[PDB]
Amino acid sequence: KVFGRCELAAAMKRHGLDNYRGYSLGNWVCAAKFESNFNTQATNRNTDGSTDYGILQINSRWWCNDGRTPGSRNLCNIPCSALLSSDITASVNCAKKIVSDGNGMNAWVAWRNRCKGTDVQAWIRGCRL
Ligand SMILES: [Cl-]
Ligand SMILES: [Cl-]
Ligand SMILES: [Cl-]
Ligand SMILES: [Cl-]
Ligand SMILES: [Cl-]
Ligand SMILES: [Cl-]
Ligand SMILES: [Cl-]
Ligand SMILES: [Cl-]
Ligand code: NA
Repeated sequence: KVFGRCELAAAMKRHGLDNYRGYSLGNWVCAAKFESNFNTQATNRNTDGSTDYGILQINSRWWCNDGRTPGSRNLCNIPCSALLSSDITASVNCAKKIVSDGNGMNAWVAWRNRCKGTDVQAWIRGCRL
């Protein structure tokens, strides 16, 4: 599923992500934009052999099981395939664990490089929320 910008903002809000760990909704929408272009089915292999999954490109090295990332963990206790669903519940619940891990949203390198410090409210501007 390819979400619309305001559609995803509303789904993220419904699943409790707005201001989660102090990160406003626009931060989450901005991160999803540059991780996946709002496509729940996005996958991207990493040089280390892990794979990133879903709207927030959650990595198999630590967070989900895909059966092919040697020495990895599954700290969200989910198959990585669950992160590709049209229903964003699994991605949101796992992102809550990731953003609580110590470095906030810097865990998402693209958030640090393309969202951090910018006018992230632009990503929810005009949306009925
Ligand atoms: Cl957009
Ligand atoms: Cl917010
Ligand atoms: Cl915002
Ligand atoms: Cl594995
Ligand atoms: Cl584990
Ligand atoms: Cl599994
Ligand atoms: Cl959803
Ligand atoms: Cl923080
Ligand atoms: Na894993």
